[PDB]
Formats: sequence, structure tokens, C-alpha cells
Amino acid sequence: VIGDFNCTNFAINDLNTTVPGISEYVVDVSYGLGTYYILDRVYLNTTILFTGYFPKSGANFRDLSLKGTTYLSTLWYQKPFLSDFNNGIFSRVKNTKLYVNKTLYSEFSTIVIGSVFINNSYTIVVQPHNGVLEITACQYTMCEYPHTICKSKGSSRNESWHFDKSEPLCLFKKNFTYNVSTDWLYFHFYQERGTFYAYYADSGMPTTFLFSLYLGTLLSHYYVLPLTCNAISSNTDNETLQYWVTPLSKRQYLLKFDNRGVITNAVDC
Ligand SMILES: *[C@@H]1O[C@H](CO)[C@@H](O[C@@H]2O[C@H](CO)[C@@H](O[C@@H]3O[C@H](CO[C@H]4O[C@H](CO)[C@@H](O)[C@H](O)[C@@H]4O)[C@@H](O)[C@H](O[C@H]4O[C@H](CO)[C@@H](O)[C@H](O)[C@@H]4O)[C@@H]3O)[C@H](O)[C@H]2NC(C)=O)[C@H](O)[C@H]1NC(C)=O
Ligand SMILES: *[C@@H]1O[C@H](CO)[C@@H](O[C@@H]2O[C@H](CO)[C@@H](O)[C@H](O)[C@H]2NC(C)=O)[C@H](O)[C@H]1NC(C)=O
Ligand SMILES: *[C@@H]1O[C@H](CO)[C@@H](O)[C@H](O)[C@H]1NC(C)=O
Ligand SMILES: *[C@@H]1O[C@H](CO)[C@@H](O)[C@H](O)[C@H]1NC(C)=O
Ligand SMILES: *[C@@H]1O[C@H](CO)[C@@H](O)[C@H](O)[C@H]1NC(C)=O
Ligand SMILES: *[C@@H]1O[C@H](CO)[C@@H](O)[C@H](O)[C@H]1NC(C)=O
Ligand SMILES: *[C@@H]1O[C@H](CO)[C@@H](O)[C@H](O)[C@H]1NC(C)=O
Repeated sequence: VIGDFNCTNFAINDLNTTVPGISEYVVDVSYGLGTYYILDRVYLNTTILFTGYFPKSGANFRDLSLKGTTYLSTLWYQKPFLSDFNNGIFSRVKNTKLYVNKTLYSEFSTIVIGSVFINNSYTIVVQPHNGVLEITACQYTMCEYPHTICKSKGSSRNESWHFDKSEPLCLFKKNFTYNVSTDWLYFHFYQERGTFYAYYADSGMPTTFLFSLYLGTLLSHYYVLPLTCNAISSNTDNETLQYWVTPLSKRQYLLKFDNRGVITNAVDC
């Protein structure tokens, strides 16, 4: 279970919905995937050897995104889904673009990073709001079975992943905009000497620095909240959620910059 507050008991079972296990996909950084721009520097028409937090080429992505309709499986809130954070993670996220009255809506899975997920520890939450990427790191009272809902098409159950009636004390709270039209979003989340770092990019594969947050504590776990939504199924609309995650580590990369400063290719030495 995540956290320890009894938020609800409606429609909970222990069914192993994942008859097909966690889907897997092979990392391939030959086209810049998993790389990020270096500080404020600019490199032109050259190849650089750089050491940083990058995915291991040839490793596997894991599709941790989960979609439900009415029932939540207790198995969703344990290993292997609840995963260790270690140095960090690289995330490749599909932007599930739905339509209501021919109006576009952007949805994708929420991710929570923390150590114990209780109101005496800080938990980082990255939640999309249809073009607005809300990021907070707050002492949330995380539920056993946190989950988000699908604001455009609705859901059969109310949204609940924290129970704080009063506003919890916390360190960071900001909103970042992202292009709702793009099909893929990339994120780097890693920690170093008690400081949390975040990079992202909604256009192009290489990511750019978002923010850094001092925590003074070691993050140990991350989890992708299941999403329950009436739509997003082959019986109503051929759309699916995807949240690919792979571990990060300190590795040396060969980075090639084109004549305009865009990382076009990379190699994992
Ligand atoms: C920070 O986070 C912690 C958890 O990590 C929160 O602590 C929990 O707070 C909740 C809500 O106050 C507690 O739940 C309540 O516990 C009361 C005491 O439980 C005793 O009595 C019941 C019988 O009533 C026994 O079964 C039990 O074993 C204990 O002996 C209950 O009396 C409460 O019941 C009332 O509310 C529920 C809500 O669903 C109703 O269903 C009931 O009918 C009744 O009206 C309630 O269950 C919980 O015990 C706390 N856990 C711990 C470990 O402390 C903090 O509240 C939170 N603080 C902040 C500021 O966010
Ligand atoms: C960041 O974005 C969130 C989500 O849109 C904002 O939170 C909403 O703010 C409006 C207006 O104050 C409220 O009516 C909503 O109830 C809030 N929640 C949601 C889920 O929409 C938030 O105000 C924005 N700004 C900051 C600083 O967080
Ligand atoms: C959570 O609360 C509901 C409603 O009070 C109760 O029926 C259920 O048994 C509780 N769950 C646990 C694990 O105590
Ligand atoms: C880029 O570098 C290559 C190899 O040195 C060179 O042939 C080419 O003219 C350069 N182009 C620009 C625009 O710098
Ligand atoms: C959702 O919230 C509404 C408003 O409080 C309530 O009427 C309804 O019963 C709730 N349903 C569930 C499944 O929580
Ligand atoms: C948003 O993404 C679409 C599709 O990738 C692109 O055509 C458009 O120019 C982008 N707009 C902005 C402001 O990034
Ligand atoms: C989804 O695609 C399959 C295969 O093309 C098709 O049989 C099915 O009717 C589609 N469902 C919807 C809701 O479009």
C-alpha cells in the first residue's frame, strides 16, 4: 500500500488484472533519447564526451501506467509497480489526446516520488491538468490506493490520492505549461547530495532543466498512480496510456550537436 490513510473502500479487490505482465521496451539512445542539454552551455557542430545521469543503452523500459474503470486491484500498489528510486529515473510518457465536442484534452498518468508517503515526509507529485503540469512536493496524507481520474470523459469514482483537508506544509509548488499537441513527453528525475533535480521536454527528445529542490533526505521510492476513466479502452475508443520508465545512472555519453545546438545523436560508451 501507498501511505496509510483509509480514504475509501469502494470497489477494491485482489484480482490480477495484469494477465499480460509489465510491458517492456528497449532503450535506444542513438537519436538523443535520454540526453539533456548541459547547464546553459551551447555546443555547435561537434561531438562531446559528457558524463551525467543517463539511461543504460540496451536496458528495458517498463510501462508502469495503469488504467482502471471501477475497481482497483490491491496488486497494483505493490512490487513490481512500487519501484525503487536509487539515483533517478528517465520517463517517456505518451500524451493521450482525447476529444470532447471536437475539443482536444490531454491526459497522462501521474507520478509520485517519495520515501514513506506519510504526512511527516515530503512526497513529490507531478500531475497534468490539460496543458498545465502541476508539480508539488508536499507532506501529503497518501491513501492506501491512490488514483487519479479523467476530467474530460469523467469516471465512475471520485478522485482521491491524498486526504489533507487543511493545506499541508510544504517546500515547492509551481505550474509549468506543456504543448498539449505533442505526442510524447520526456522527464529526468534524479537526486544528488540530498537535492532533487527535474528535466523535461514536450518537443524533441532531449530534455531541459525544469527545477531543483533541496530535500535534505534520501528519496527511495516512486510510483505511477493508476488512472480510472470511462474512456480510453478499445470498446469505446482505441486509446491507451503509456508511462515508460527506466533507471538512471552516472554514465559517459558521446553527444553530437548539429549546427544549431540540437542534440541529434548520442552513444552510450
Ligand atoms: C497524519 O497521518 C496520520 C496517518 O499516518 C493520520 O492519523 C490517522 O488519522 C485518522 C483520522 O483521524 C485516524 O482514523 C480515526 O481513528 C479513530 C481512532 O481509532 C480508534 O477507534 C476505532 C473505533 O472507533 C478502533 O477501531 C481503532 O482500532 C482505534 O482504537 C477512529 O475513532 C476514527 O473513526 C471515525 O472516523 C472514521 C473515518 O472513516 C469513521 O468511519 C468512524 O465511523 C468514526 O466516525 C477514525 O477511524 C487514524 O487512526 C490515524 N492513524 C494513525 C496511525 O494515527 C493523521 O490524522 C494525519 N494528520 C494530519 C494533520 O494530516
Ligand atoms: C496551478 O494549476 C492548478 C490546476 O489548474 C490550479 O489549481 C486550481 O486553481 C483553480 C483556481 O484557483 C481552482 O478553482 C481549482 O480548484 C484548483 N484545482 C484544480 C484541480 O483545478 C492552481 O491554482 C495553479 N496555480 C498554482 C500556484 O498552483
Ligand atoms: C476503511 O473505512 C471503511 C469505512 O469506515 C471501513 O468499512 C473499512 O473497513 C476501512 N478499512 C480498513 C482497512 O480498516
Ligand atoms: C560542420 O562540421 C563539418 C565537419 O567538420 C564540416 O564539414 C561542416 O562544414 C560544418 N558545418 C558548419 C555549418 O559548421
Ligand atoms: C463522489 O462525491 C460526491 C460528492 O460528494 C458524492 O455524492 C458521491 O457519492 C461520491 N461517490 C464516490 C464513489 O465517492
Ligand atoms: C505543439 O506541437 C505541435 C505538434 O508537435 C506543433 O505542430 C506545434 O507547433 C507546437 N506548438 C508549440 C507552441 O510548441
Ligand atoms: C478499435 O480498433 C479495432 C481494430 O481496428 C476495431 O475492431 C474496433 O472497432 C475499434 N474500436 C473503436 C471504439 O473504434
